[PDB]
Formats: sequence, structure tokens, C-alpha cells
Amino acid sequence: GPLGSMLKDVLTSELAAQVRDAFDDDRDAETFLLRLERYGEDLWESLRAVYGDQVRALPGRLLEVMLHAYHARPAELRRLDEARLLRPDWLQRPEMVGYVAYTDRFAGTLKGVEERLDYLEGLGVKYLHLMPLLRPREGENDGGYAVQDYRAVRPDLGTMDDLSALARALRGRGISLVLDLVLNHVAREHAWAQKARAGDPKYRAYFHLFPDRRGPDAFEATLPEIFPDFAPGNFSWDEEIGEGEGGWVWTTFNSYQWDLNWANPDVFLEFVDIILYLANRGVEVFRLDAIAFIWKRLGTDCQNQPEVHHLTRALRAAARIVAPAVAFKAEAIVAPADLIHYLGTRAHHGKVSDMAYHNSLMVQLWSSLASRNTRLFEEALRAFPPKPTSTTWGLYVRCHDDIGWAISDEDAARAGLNGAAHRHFLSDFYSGQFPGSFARGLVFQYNPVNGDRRISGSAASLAGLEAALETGDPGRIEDAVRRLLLLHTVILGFGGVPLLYMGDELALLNDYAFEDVPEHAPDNRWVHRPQMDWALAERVRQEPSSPAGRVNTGLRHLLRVRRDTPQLHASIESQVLPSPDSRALLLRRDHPLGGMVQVYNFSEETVMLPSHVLRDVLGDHVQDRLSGSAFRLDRPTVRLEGYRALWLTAG
Amino acid sequence: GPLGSMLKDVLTSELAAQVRDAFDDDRDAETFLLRLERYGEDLWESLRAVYGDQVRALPGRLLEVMLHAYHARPAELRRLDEARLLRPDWLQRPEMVGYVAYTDRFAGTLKGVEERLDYLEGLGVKYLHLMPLLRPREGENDGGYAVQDYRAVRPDLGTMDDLSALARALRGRGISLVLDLVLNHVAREHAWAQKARAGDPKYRAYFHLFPDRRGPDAFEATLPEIFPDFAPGNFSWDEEIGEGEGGWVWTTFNSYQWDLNWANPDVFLEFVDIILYLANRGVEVFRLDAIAFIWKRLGTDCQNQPEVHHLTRALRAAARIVAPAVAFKAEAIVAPADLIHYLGTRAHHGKVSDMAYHNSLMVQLWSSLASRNTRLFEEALRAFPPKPTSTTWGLYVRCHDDIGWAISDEDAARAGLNGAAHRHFLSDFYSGQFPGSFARGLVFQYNPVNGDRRISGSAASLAGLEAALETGDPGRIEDAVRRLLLLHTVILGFGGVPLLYMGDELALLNDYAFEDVPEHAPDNRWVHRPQMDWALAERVRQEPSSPAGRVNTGLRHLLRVRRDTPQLHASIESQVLPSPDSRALLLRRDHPLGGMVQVYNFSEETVMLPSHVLRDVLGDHVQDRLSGSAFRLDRPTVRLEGYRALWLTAG
Ligand SMILES: OC[C@H]1O[C@@](O)(CO)[C@@H](O[C@H]2O[C@H](CO)[C@@H](O)[C@H](O)[C@H]2O)[C@@H]1O
Ligand SMILES: OC[C@H]1O[C@@](O)(CO)[C@@H](O[C@H]2O[C@H](CO)[C@@H](O)[C@H](O)[C@H]2O)[C@@H]1O
Repeated sequence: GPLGSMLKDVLTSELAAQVRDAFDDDRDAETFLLRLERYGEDLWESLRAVYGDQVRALPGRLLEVMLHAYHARPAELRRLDEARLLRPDWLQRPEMVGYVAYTDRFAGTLKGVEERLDYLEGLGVKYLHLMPLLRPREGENDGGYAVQDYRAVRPDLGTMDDLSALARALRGRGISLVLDLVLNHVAREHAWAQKARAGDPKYRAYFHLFPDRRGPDAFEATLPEIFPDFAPGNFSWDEEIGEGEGGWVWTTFNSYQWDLNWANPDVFLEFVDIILYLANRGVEVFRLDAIAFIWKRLGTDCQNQPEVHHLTRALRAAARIVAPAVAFKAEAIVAPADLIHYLGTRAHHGKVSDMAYHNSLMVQLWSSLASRNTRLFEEALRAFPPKPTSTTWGLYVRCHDDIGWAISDEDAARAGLNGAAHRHFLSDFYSGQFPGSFARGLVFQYNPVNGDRRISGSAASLAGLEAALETGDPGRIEDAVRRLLLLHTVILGFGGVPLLYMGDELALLNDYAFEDVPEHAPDNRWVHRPQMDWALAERVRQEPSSPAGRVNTGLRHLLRVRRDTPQLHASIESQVLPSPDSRALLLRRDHPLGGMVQVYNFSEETVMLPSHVLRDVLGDHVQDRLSGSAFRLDRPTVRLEGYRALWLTAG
Repeated sequence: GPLGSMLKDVLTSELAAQVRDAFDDDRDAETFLLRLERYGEDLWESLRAVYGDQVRALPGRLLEVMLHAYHARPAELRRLDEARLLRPDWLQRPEMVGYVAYTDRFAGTLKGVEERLDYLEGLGVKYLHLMPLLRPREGENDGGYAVQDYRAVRPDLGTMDDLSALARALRGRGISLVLDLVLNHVAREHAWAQKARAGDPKYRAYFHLFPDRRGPDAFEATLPEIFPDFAPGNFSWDEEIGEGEGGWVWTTFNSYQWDLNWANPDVFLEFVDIILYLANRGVEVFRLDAIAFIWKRLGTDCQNQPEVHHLTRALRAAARIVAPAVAFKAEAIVAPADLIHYLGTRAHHGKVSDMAYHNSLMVQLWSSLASRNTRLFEEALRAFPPKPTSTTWGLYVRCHDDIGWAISDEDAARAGLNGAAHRHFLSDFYSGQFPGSFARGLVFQYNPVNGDRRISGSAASLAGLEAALETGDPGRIEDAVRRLLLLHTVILGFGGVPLLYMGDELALLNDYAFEDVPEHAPDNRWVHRPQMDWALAERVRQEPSSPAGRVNTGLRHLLRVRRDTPQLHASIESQVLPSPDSRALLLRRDHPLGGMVQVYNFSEETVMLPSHVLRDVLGDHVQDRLSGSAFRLDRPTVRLEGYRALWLTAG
């Protein structure tokens, strides 16, 4: 009513006054204010939902950080901001293609990356995700995920000026730089944590600290264990915490990764500042690492609490008021219905993030390759609510992490499977324990208490090439190559930005030499984080008939077809077309110029697919975009040899 | 290759040079240039597709017009431009609601409109389409569609400054001004046509002129007749054309409406200038009148030629490089597959328009109300390809025009009907010739050659209220009120901006006094273009139980529910859910927070709908957004009384 109204009035005019006072140039003030009007309600309501009445003390400090970032934003990045506002579906274009790499493994240093831009460009890459490259702690550092200083580049990669000069050279090729925002935890060596241990109460309040086992024991009753092999539980003992003998600190991941206290608005402020600082160095997309973990609540698994989406929305709104070019990409492993909350709900609240990993597509790809059965695939896809049309999936076959078999009991039961049995089969199969498995993966984080296993291994070793090369059997080598190409066809055709993992285009195998690096030995994820093989890159260019060569040639052809296929616009979602044959997966994409049906054989066997399931959708005459040829769907069957993919449209 | 490349290089740099030379302020030059980069390819490629090599001589003249419009654009409309770029889905929000009115009929003058803004705002209107208000020819002028001067307001409505002050007052209420761009033809009294008749060859070349019957006869062989009753055929004889005895001029519509020659790029230039001039007066959306007609080609019906979409795309691109707030709305009556080309194709060419009338929804609403059968409705909807998700339908129950029964033989045959028979039934039914019809419409443009009929009449008279009031039968009055509300429920729920026709909220009946105005008498469309009844508006506010009052109260309730229903976001399209009962129409809308099924009974009879068709989609427990109550879909049937609507979501 009036009392509440009047207070809100005073606040608005205080916000307006601080913005106008900050700009000598009135167009800038007007621009800032329009952005604040567009995103203000998402920013403040989200902040009040997490921080309650405290928020009222927040605007001056937060607007201070944003106003300065705005003044500090280079003219060329202001122009990028306008360009992105003019093309809001930029991530959704079929020409978009991503590439994911550790700087040091790909090209040694940031400047070395600049020397490989013709390689990325020759692949049609337009989105480059470099793995965490901020200064990490010395020694073991979870491959850069234990960050010591967010304002410096790891010194052996270069400097913040190299990062900025790299991003400028990327833009000159139409490539977007994409980096991790490691916002859930910092290295125990970060100055925040050093000061908490020295006793500074401002910085003790950045962490979740406990004098004894009571708090920790009470949380642990409902918490899972993420890295049982590295650091049991979710709390670590540290001698230097407090005045006396130490204390317990929350450490979800490694002991040297201290979870940040997101109930403290100072932490929110620090990360606004980090985001805007990195955006002004040229970062265009932020992958929100471990985003699900940022809110703790007693009695829950401390993942996916509602505050996570409020904080994410506020962080984004603050960022884009300053730098509208910036997009956010959530990585959260959660049930489909919940995953959609990381993107947006197309309701009275604003968008939460621009992209999210489609982890369930990745899991089903490997699951169906192992089982030769696509019914679980169909049911896992069918469980998703639709995303907002303006958001975009990131699709992948592999990445820097092990694979967890995130398959729901509910989807599995709809496909006539027991979930637990199927999940157990997938780890037996991909660790190579199941007889006749083609896969060569390593068990990661076996958990004795519950029997949970994840799998490490590169795409080529999981898909059969490492085993096929050992045998020297030409039929095994052929099938491994075809599986690798089928995997990459699905992520290229599914709708979303396909995120090629460095070297998958060369079919790189497990790197068992990680055991010989003490910093890596305990963590077998490093098996699928190889050095780039540039000699191999040159050999496949000159000799395309080898198995690496055929994966390379094949992937490059698929990339060219993807970019010329308008039906792949990511505003449209693939829908399951129920298959009459359990070896095949049929996906339909409706599009203004005519539908597409993508057809995939997940078996080494020749499937004679009954034609009517396709004819009913596309009519009697179709073209396959992938081979260029025709099919007549008036014949009774369509012949799909092992691992065949088709992208059919009418004609 | 190189020769072609080098020429394109020189052109680009000449375009860049002219833009930089034009701005003293470098941010403005950079902004202009970014927009030119974003839309240039759509602008020039579309122009070359229509005008070929001529286009090469075009940029300087076209950039001249755009550069000046950009300098002339008021700061507040530049801010509107930025606001719209920040909220690109602004037309798609469930809170959007449109209202369509003749200025003089609604409030007398432009300044009179400003006096009724509380009325529009109390309705939640956010989009105001005023009917053609540019200076028309004196006398009969097709209700403003015979424009004499695009740069002046009809003097009895006010001036261009009043139009601008009106638009500013609209923005202050969050209302977008929407006007017709009458781009296909001008009044024979327009200075262009006066000069063509005086002999100026520049202006003769703005029209399609013929010395004798040879050209006209050759075109007529494949042309339909739009207004057989007003002006036969598509050509008129004019004495003053040429030096000798006159000549033939192309006149699709009235004899006094001369079709513009869009094969002349000077005409394209004139309309860029008109659009940007009107955008700088505050116009936000342009309805492209008669857009289908703008390209003539011998041997075709001269509607919907490919050049129409190229010209429309170029016109839009030129407009939004200057004024990104501006959106275009196509009105074309064509097969579904073709209608989608007025919007966009989500391929390598840019968007053609932001909105298009969904004329087939309007036709099916009336068709099913007459037949009590929804199978044709289902099949007509099912024939549409999907629109680009970033475009928006405009939905309506009635408008300023008669109704043509645009029902395809193909949809009709899929519903078990003969198209020609059904179309003949609809004109018998709505002219009130069919025994027991509740409708009181008038035949418009009966065509003796082929028997084509269209229908004039206001919503309330077509839906039965005029006949019900004559009888004084309370059951007939009840049914007419319920039909009116059901009609408006469907357009409010369908997805898109509902375009309320002035006075439909008061249930205005046919105005038979049009026969007493000589300018109107021959054109019975004026029967459904009444004066606003402000006395009635005041009575229903104070006495809501009358039939007008119940339509009013009912519509206002539906408007409030629409705006609080996130599932109505126009990025999502309604899909047919096949109905087991031919009296009912079921539409499904998938949405991130959970699906909706809208259920409509198109019969006066009580339908006991089998529950499983709904339970299968939403589960056992639902809420109806329209009445607030619950249903249990585990019971065997759901009871729908006559004309019941439900908007069900899970719960
Ligand atoms: O533990 C969460 C699983 O899901 C993640 O994607 C993030 O939540 C993976 O964690 C991420 O974070 C950890 C800690 O920084 C790092 O080891 C992973 O590489 C990173 O992706 C984690 O496996
Ligand atoms: O003749 C075309 C039918 O479709 C239209 O929507 C436009 O093409 C209607 O025409 C429009 O234009 C004529 C001529 O200006 C005018 O009489 C209509 O009111 C207008 O909507 C036409 O009936």
C-alpha cells in the first residue's frame, strides 16, 4: 500500500541519482538507466529472495562496482555489446560450433593459442572454451579448479594482457572466448582463505567454518560424497583455523577447495566484480562451475536449492547491465524438470542462464552405444520439459570430467529396465569388465559404501578404438570409427552448440602416462586430458585414410553439413519419434521450411526400418543431407547399415 | 572469385565512408555501422533479388534517407530503440493486448484519443492500432485506404504534431502506436498520380499504365476481382492519362486507388522515407496493407510473388537500421505454408516481418460456431508449418473488413467435408439465409460469375445477439453472450497478441445507419464500423448484468487471467490435441513450468468429454485458470456445458 510504495519510490530515485551523478555524458547515463530498468526487477527481487532486508544496504556498493566496470569497458567491447543485442539468437545459429581445451595442452600458452587460430577457424569453430586459466594453487590444483587469484592468469600461460589480446584476435575470427567462473569454492591458498585463517572476521565469514564435529556431522547426514577417493566427506580439519587447535571448514571437493559462503552478500559482490573484470578482458560466456552447490541448507543434499537460481539470475542481470554481450552457461547434473530451472521458466521472473549442458544426451549416447537399445534414450528425452526458446543447450560427447550414469529409475522403468541394474551394467561395460565390451575406460571414485562408480576415458578409447588397434582387427577398427562419427553426428544435429573436446577430432586415446606425473597420478580423469598431438594433426591432413584420419575427415564433413542445415536452429527442440525397432533412434525437428527426421542406428547390425514411420512425417520423397542422396519411403523398408546416420528432409 | 570480391570490397568501403562522413559524433557512426553490418546483407541481397544490377546505383540515395532519419530521430525514440533491443520478446508477453479503432469513431480526434487513455489502460491495452489517419482523398476514400498525402494527418483528426504528442502520451502508459502503411496503392488525387496525369515521366513510372486493352486484357486472364461491386476488374480508364484520349491504369481495388509500380526502385525509396518519417513521429508497428499485391507478374494472380518478401524484408531492414523499435505486421490472406513466408523462414535470409494476422483462426472460429463441429478447425490448424519462434501472430475475432471464407479444399477433405459446400454453407449461415441461423450479417461483394460471397456484420450481430434481442428470448440472449465470450477466450489463449475490435467489448451490433451516409451506402463493411458508444461504456460499468455488461465483465476477467498466464508466451505455439467429440476443440501448449490444455465447447449442448484425453497430458489433478476451480481427471468424464471454456494446468 502507500507506506511500502513510498519507500520503493525513494529507492528508485536514489538508484537513478547515483547513475546520473556517475556519467558526464548523458547518453551513457540514459543507456545505463535503460538497462537498469530492463533488468532491475530481476536483479533486486532475486537479491531480496536470497538476502532479505540486507539487500536494502546493497545498491550503492553494487552500483558502484557496475558503474565503474561500465566506465572501464573498452569501446570495442561496448560495440560487441550492441552487436549481440542486434543478434540475440547468436548462440542458436547452425554455424555455431564449440571447441574445449586446456590452454597448455592445446598450444602451451595464451600467445601460442593465437598461433593456432587458422586451425580453429579451418574447423569452423566460433566458440572457444579454455579450461580454468586463472592462477591456481601450486602443486595439485584439480586441473585449475582450485583458484588462488581470480585477477591473474596462471603465469606459465601468460598475463591478463595476453588474455585480452587473445580475445581480440578471436573476435577478429568470429570466435567467442568462454571461461569458467569457479564460483562455489576457492583454493585454501587464496588470500580470502589465508585471511580467514589469520583471524580476520570479514574473511572468516566468506567460508563455512565450524569449531567441532557437531555442525559437520549434522550436515553430513544428508550429503553425498563427491570425491570419496580424494577427500572423504564434505568437511576438512585445518589447524590454523581459529585461535586454538584448528576447526572444520566445508570442502565439498578436494580438501584444498574451500566452499564459499553465498549467504554472505560480500561474496556475491566479489563475483560481480570478478565477472565484470573478466568481461572487460574480452570474456563472452561464463561457465558457472559447480553452480548447483552454492547454497547450503541443513537437511538437504545442498544442491539445487532455490537460492542457486536467484543468485545466478542476479549475477547475470548485474553483468548484462554493464556488458550485454556476456552469456552464462550452467553445468548442473540434475533431473530434467530441475535442469530447466537453470535456464529459465518463461514466467514473471527473468532468464536464469543462456545455456546449459545437456548431460542426459551425453549419457544416453554412451548408454545406447553399449546396450544397442534406444528405448531408454527415447524415454530420457521424453521426460524433459521444453526450454525457453531463447535459451540454448551445449551438447558434448566427452569433456574434462569422468562420466556419471545419471539415469533416473523412472525413465528406466518406462523403458522396461531397472535403473540400478542398467547403471551397474554401464560401469561394467565402460570399465571393460563386461565380456566382449569394446570400451577401455577406468573406474573413477568407486564408492564402497553404495557401489557408485564413474568412468574416465577418452571418446576414442570408450568407443572401441584403443581395443580395436590392439587386436589389429579391421572390422573392430571400422566399427570404432563409425561409433565415433555417429556420436558426433547426434550432437551436431540435436539443436544446440556442439562442444568438441580437444583432440576428439583426431580420435585421441587414453593417455596412461598420467600415472607418471605426481600431481595427476591420483586422479585418473587426466587419462582423457591429453596433450594435443600436432604431428598427428598434420598426418591426418596429409593421409586421411587412417582411423584418426577418417574420424577427422568425417567430422569435418558433418560440420559443413551442420552449418548449411537451417533446421538445426536451436530455437527448435528435437522431439522423439517413437521407433518401431529398438536399435534405432528417430528424432524429429519441425521447422518453417519443412521438417527433418534424423535417423540413427545404434547397432553394428543392418536394420531394415519400416518406411511408414518416416513417410508419415515427410512424405514419399526425401533427401539425406549427410550423403546428399535420395530415399523413396514408398518402398517397404529403408536399409540402415551399422551405425548409419541419416538427416532426412522432404524432396 | 577475385574480380567479384574486389568490387564487393569497394562497395563496402564506399558504404562505410558515407556513414562516417555523416556523423560528427563517432559513437553514432559506430552504432549506425553495426546496424548496417547486422542488416546489410538482408537489405542489399533482398534489393538485388528484386532490382538486379540497378541496386548498385541505390546505396547513396538510400543511405542518404536513412542517415538523415537517424539524425532526425528524437532522443526519446532512440531510447525506445534501445529498450526494444533489450526486450526483443516484447510482443510475445501475455500482458500484451491490442485494440483497433478508427480515430474519429473512437474519440473524434487525435487529441480526443488522449482523453481516453484511462479507458484503454483500464482494459490493459498495450498496443493501439488506429485505422488509416493520413490525409485521404475527399469524398469516398475506402475508409482512409485511398491516401492523398502520407505526410499530413487527415485535417479533421489533427496534425502530425498531435500524432506525435499522442504517441508520447501512449508510451507514458506503455501503449505502442500501430498504423497502416498503405503501400500497394495511392489515391488518384495523390500528387504522384496528378503528376503522372500531367505527363511527368518520373511519376508515370510510379504506376502501371497502358495505352489500350492489350496489356490489361492479358493480365485479367489470370486475375481475380476483389471488389466486383465497386469497380469491375483490375484496370480503370482515365481520360487525362497520356496526351491523347486517356489510358488504362492498374486499379486492383477502387477505381480511385492506383496501384504503385514496385518494379521502380524510386517507389521503394519513397516508402523507406515515409516509414522513417512516421517512425520519427512515434509509430512503433506498421501494418503493411495489401502487402500481397505489391508485385505484378503476367500469367499469375499477382499476389504473393517472391518479390513481395524481398521488398518487405528490405523495407524492414532499412527501417530498423535507423529505428530498431519498429516492427512490421503483415496482413496477407494465403495458404498456411505461404503465410509463414510473410514472417520468416529461419534460414540464411533475415526475418521478413515481426507479426502476421492469423486469418485462418478467425475463419475457423466462425466456421465452427456455425457448424458446431471442430474437425475442420483441427485440420486447418494442423496444416500450418511452425513460425519462427521470435515472430508473433495477431489474433482477432472481427476487424474493419468483411469475412472471406478462406477454407482450403485440402483441409476440408481431411475433415470429411467438401470445401466448396462448406464455404457456401458459411455464407448462407452468416447472411442469415440458413433456417434457424442466429446470425445477422450482410452479403458483401457477391460475385455472379463464380458465386463468391463475403460477409459483413459486427461480432455481436454475427454471434446472435442482434437476433436474440429482437425475439426477447432469454435463452437466445444467453447463448449469444456465451458465444461472444468463447470467441474472445480462444484469441486471448491461442498465443499471440489479441486484437480487440473497438466496441466488441460492449457487444456493439450492426449499424444499419450506414445506408444514410452517401460516402458509405455502397460499402456495407461500414455496418461493422460503428461510432463508439460512450453512454453504453458508462452504463455497463454501472450495470454489469445486461448482455453488453456481461460481455464486458466477462472479457475484462479473461484479460486479467491472460496476463497472469505464463503459458501464453507467444514463443510457444498451440498444438491440436485430437478431440474424441466433434463439438469440442482441445489445444495443447507445452511450457517450461508445465503444460496447458485449453478446452472449448463449440456447441450449445452439454458435452461429457472422456477424461483420459486430458489426463494423459496433465495427470489426475488439474486447475482451471478461468474459473479458479479444480477437476479430477480420474473420473470418467468432464462436464462441459454449452460454450464452456477451460484453461487447464496440472495441480
Ligand atoms: O561435482 C559436481 C560434478 O559436477 C560438476 O560438473 C560440477 O558440479 C563437476 O564438478 C566441477 O567441479 C569440480 C570441482 O571444481 C571439478 O573437479 C570438475 O572438473 C568440475 O567440472 C563434478 O564432477
Ligand atoms: O483485398 C485484399 C483483401 O485483403 C486485404 O486484407 C488486404 O489485402 C483487404 O484489403 C485491404 O486493402 C483494401 C484496399 O486498401 C481495403 O479495402 C481493406 O480494408 C484493407 O484491409 C482486402 O479485403
